Amino acid sequence: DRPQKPFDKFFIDYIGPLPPSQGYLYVLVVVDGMTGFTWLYPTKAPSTSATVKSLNVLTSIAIPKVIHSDQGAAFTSSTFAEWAKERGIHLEFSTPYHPQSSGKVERKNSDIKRLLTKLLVGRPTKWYDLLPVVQLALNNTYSPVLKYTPHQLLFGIDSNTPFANQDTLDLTREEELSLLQEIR
Amino acid sequence: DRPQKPFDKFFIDYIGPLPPSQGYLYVLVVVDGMTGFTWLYPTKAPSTSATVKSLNVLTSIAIPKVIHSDQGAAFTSSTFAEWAKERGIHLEFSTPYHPQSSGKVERKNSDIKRLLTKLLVGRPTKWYDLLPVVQLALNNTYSPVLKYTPHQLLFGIDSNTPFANQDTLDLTREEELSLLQEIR
Amino acid sequence: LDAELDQLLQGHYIKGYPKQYTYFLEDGKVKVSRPEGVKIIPPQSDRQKIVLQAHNLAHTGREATLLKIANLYWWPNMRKDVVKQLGRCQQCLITNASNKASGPILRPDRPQKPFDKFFIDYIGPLPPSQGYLYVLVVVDGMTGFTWLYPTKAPSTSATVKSLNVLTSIAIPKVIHSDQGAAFTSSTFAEWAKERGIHLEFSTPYHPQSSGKVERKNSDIKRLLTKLLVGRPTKWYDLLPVVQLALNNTYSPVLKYTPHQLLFGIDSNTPFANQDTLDLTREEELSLLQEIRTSLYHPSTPPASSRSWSPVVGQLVQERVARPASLRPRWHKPSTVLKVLNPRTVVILDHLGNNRTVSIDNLKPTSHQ
Amino acid sequence: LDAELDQLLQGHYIKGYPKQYTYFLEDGKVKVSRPEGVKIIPPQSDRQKIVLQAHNLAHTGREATLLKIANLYWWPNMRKDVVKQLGRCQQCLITNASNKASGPILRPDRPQKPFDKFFIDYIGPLPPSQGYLYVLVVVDGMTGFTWLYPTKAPSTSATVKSLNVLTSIAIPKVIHSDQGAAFTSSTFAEWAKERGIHLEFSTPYHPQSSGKVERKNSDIKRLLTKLLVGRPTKWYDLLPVVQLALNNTYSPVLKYTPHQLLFGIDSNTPFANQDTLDLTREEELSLLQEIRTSLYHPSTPPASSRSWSPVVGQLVQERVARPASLRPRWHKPSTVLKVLNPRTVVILDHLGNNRTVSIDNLKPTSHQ
DNA sequence: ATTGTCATGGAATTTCGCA
DNA sequence: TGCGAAATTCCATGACA
DNA sequence: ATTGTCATGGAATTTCGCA
DNA sequence: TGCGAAATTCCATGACA
Ligand SMILES: CCN1C[C@H](C)n2c(c(O)c3c(=O)n(Cc4ccc(F)c(Cl)c4)nc(N4CCN(C)S4(=O)=O)c32)C1=O
Ligand SMILES: CCN1C[C@H](C)n2c(c(O)c3c(=O)n(Cc4ccc(F)c(Cl)c4)nc(N4CCN(C)S4(=O)=O)c32)C1=O
Ligand SMILES: [Mg+2]
Ligand SMILES: [Mg+2]
Ligand SMILES: [Mg+2]
Ligand SMILES: [Mg+2]
Ligand SMILES: [Mg+2]
Ligand SMILES: [Mg+2]
Ligand SMILES: [N+]
Ligand SMILES: [N+]
Ligand SMILES: [Zn+2]
Ligand SMILES: [Zn+2]
Repeated sequence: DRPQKPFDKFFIDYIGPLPPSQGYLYVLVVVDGMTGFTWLYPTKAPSTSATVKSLNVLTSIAIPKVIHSDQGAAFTSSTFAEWAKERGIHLEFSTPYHPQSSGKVERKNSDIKRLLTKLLVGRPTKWYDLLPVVQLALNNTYSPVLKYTPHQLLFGIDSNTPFANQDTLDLTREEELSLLQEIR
Repeated sequence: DRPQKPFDKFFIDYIGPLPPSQGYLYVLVVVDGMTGFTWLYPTKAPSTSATVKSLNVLTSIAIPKVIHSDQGAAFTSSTFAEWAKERGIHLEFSTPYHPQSSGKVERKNSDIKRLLTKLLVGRPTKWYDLLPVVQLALNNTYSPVLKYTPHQLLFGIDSNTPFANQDTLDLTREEELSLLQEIR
Repeated sequence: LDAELDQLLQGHYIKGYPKQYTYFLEDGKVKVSRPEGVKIIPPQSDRQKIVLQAHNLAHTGREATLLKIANLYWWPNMRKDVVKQLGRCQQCLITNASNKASGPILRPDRPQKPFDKFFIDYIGPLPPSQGYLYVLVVVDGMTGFTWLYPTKAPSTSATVKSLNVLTSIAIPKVIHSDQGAAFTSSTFAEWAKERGIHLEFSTPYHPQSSGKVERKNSDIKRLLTKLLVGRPTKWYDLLPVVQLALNNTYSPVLKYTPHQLLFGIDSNTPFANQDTLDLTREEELSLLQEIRTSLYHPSTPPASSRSWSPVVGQLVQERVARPASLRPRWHKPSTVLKVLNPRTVVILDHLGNNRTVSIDNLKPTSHQ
Repeated sequence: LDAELDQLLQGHYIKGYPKQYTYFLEDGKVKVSRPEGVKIIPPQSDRQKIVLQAHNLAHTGREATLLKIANLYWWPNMRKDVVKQLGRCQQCLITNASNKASGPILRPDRPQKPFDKFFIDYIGPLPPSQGYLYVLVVVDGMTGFTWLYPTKAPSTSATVKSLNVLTSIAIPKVIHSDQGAAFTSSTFAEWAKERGIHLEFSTPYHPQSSGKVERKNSDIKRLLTKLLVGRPTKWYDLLPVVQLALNNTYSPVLKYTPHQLLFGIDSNTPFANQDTLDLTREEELSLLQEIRTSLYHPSTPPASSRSWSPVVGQLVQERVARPASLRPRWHKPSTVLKVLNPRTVVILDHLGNNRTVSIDNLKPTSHQ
């Protein structure tokens, strides 16, 4: 069996609904399996249409051999299947109610959700603009398991934005009590 | 004393009034002394102004050392004198009532008047258009005294329009009796 | 196809498939073990479709297309199949640039006499002056002597009015011009025939052919520019001055002014040459005839190392004259009917019309 | 003046006036008998005015001006006086063309890493597609990897929206661009400073300096053209396809695609290279670092025989960028302050501003 | 204060298959 | 150790407004 | 059925003045 | 029959949309 590589498998999923930001409500999350590299796309809905429009952008840069998702409607539609077939992408689904990735991807998705929650509180509506910096953070975050960031593993170089200040990622007593009075 | 040359002396004079042609009434006649070459210019009047406008065209091609004319008003005005001075042209006048050129120029001026009279009768109003061909005729007319046409003497070559049919230049019994019933 | 490939698997020899490599089956496909790695040998009946797929990714040429195919496949003489497809890609043939230079220019003989040949052209539009916008420039081929006429438009009728004034002095045998509307109209042809003047036209969109007059345009504009520095561009009243100034300017290579070549003696202009003051006009015209025949003539320059020269029956492509945005720069291929000279050809254009065309507006169609 | 010329008449010797010729008086003017004939020797106090008159007839250069003067006059070292005047004719200096070529181009080192340097530029206007008219083209210097963004205008705000999408992947150290309005605005400077990106600008009107991106523009248009043959120019929906197609096309000289230089492994595109299937990613990234440093680098070409190279304190002239009709093609002379490299200089322009300028937009001022 | 580039297809050169 | 032909490399040409 | 040209100013070469 | 400098010739460069 051959070693794992970038573009071997992309793991996709939606996050939301969120508070509106420039009329966007969801984030399509894409994480490369081997490198842990993350791409994010704002959408207006978790539809096959929004998925296709978003992945069209990403796949104009690199095409995965396999896309893996849970059995979300958007990902199981025959339109999305056509789209993948046109591009020679094999689609992969986790069994219903039993989502599975790998340790790396699970951990990365955890960070993504946590990092979003942390920056939305205090400005729940400014998140659209923050997506670029969220991604740079995620991709320049050091991997405990491998000695390298996703950036390093994707490009074979150091980044020009080292995030040498690994953040708390937790909520301060300020952010906790004012997040409980945000949706209240 | 040095031999005679083209541009040594231009002999100028007006002819008219004539029947109107495209609103023109006069012809300014210019004949180079040495070659017998003739340039013709239609004018609206025998004025210093019309002379200057016309000679400006000719002198943008070649400038004479001397202009010779009779004592016509147009040629004796101080404006015309200024014009000649600007251009380093010496002006020359024949005494009043005693016009003098040379044999060659006298003969050429004779032809010009006769050739005009011949072509105006029958179409006294179409002469403006005929000026180009009148000149080619005059300039490609063989000189009894020298073995050469003015064209040959000015350019040192044969012309592409030889006028090998030396014309009668006289009036037919048709042209005589219908010229006497033209101004009648 | 499967015929050839079967014989190969059972160890037999086929021409083009080197015997020293081991050919095998795997995943239902004939493979071979090459220094670069293991490649699939597709059946001959597959190869065309493969080359096309490789080529069509970005409409790549020989090597870039080959490098794609070589990633997965091997077969004998792959580039021949690559080149075969390139020669059949209409889109590549009409869009790609040429990479071969034209043969070295001709230096046509200077016309022998004044008035043998006139070269004419329009300059403009210029900024309006007195309501004029263009200049008709007429240049005698032998002398370089020049006439200038301001016009409101580059039209036949204005060309005709001006030439009627000019031809008052003398009628030329030939008038040479590019194919502008003013000179190609039948009204202009009639005007010319009426006077025994033969019209001779440049190959289209090749102002080098009207080089004589084109070069004088430059001097005309250059002098106009100098004279207008710091003033508004009132050029109308300057045309006469420029005409006179240029006709009386020396060409350092010739050592004569165009006026001198035309008349054999300076008129009353500043710094008039006095060298023939003691000759008779006859003696003067004799020296003039001599000067006219001994004038320096340039010769054809060395060819570039990658020039091409036209051959009867060769496929060639005419340059598109005023191509639109995102549209091909070349017409579909055509055939050289006649080779008029090494820089001029007649082509049959697929419509098919006869067209006389400059080599500079051609490329040889690639890959035959 | 009359001083010098008096001594000469009475047979005495003066430096510069060869003694072997007989100098005499006639018509109130000092004359001399030269092989070419008899010329007038004007007094020194006259000579300047004479040269000027000769020159001004048609603003002629050295030999054509001299030939006029030589018609009537002789004096020692006439050309020195001719050249003196040419160097002082503002109109000639700012209107004439240069006749010296620039020194041979630099081939700057390829940036060492992806994301070290971005080259950016606009293409357009194109025919409207989906209401878009321009394309922002961003090219990574090391890899040649390219990003395409359709815009309605070549504006800062559209540049900023696009770069925010791009820089999501990675932030470059330097962005290089020409001096178009989109990139020189302070809004764009602020956007860049905010991200630690250094802006580096081409010398003005010298797209060779943005060569990397300019060259990719060509390929972009070339591929768009091929794809649109026989169809209406609906290019908007094609940008993604073109981007992908070009980023995965081999450069025959390099033997790599820009994607390969960027990631060290093909993604799931047609004819993906399989050569590193058995390496670990680590081994792969190690081979990639090696490939990146051993890439072919071109060198500076041989100088032309008549090139010129800038020297501190030399008088030079900047090319006028968008000269009007009948207006000079060159600015008034200026002074080389610093020679940044053999192809780039800083000049002081008579206003006087400091301007960093390409040698290609300069000529050395003639006659000193 | 900055700086040309690189796809292209015939030709030239090198390598390959075989002996 | 050398041949004929295929493969690869070389590199002028031209276009990025 | 047609086809580059020629001013320009440093550099290269030739000629000139004198011996 | 030869020197130093002036004169002349050579010729790449660039622009005629
Ligand atoms: C409509 C008839 N016409 C055709 C074209 C427009 N033309 C033209 C005319 O007088 C032209 C010029 O003077 N120059 C200037 C020029 C350029 C290079 C060169 F080497 C030389 Cl001796 C001159 N260019 C022209 N051209 C624009 C580009 N090409 C399309 S083009 O044909 O080469 C041109 C016409 O009258
Ligand atoms: C307004 C800021 N600008 C300045 C000019 C308009 N420019 C430009 C830009 O992108 C450009 C180009 O791509 N090309 C094409 C090109 C031509 C030759 C060449 F070698 C390469 Cl590499 C490219 N030409 C441009 N130029 C027109 C003529 N010159 C005035 S120019 O500057 O050379 C140009 C800008 O954005
Ligand atoms: Mg889900
Ligand atoms: Mg009278
Ligand atoms: Mg024209
Ligand atoms: Mg023209
Ligand atoms: Mg630009
Ligand atoms: Mg550009
Ligand atoms: N010829
Ligand atoms: N460099
Ligand atoms: Zn193609
Ligand atoms: Zn001047």
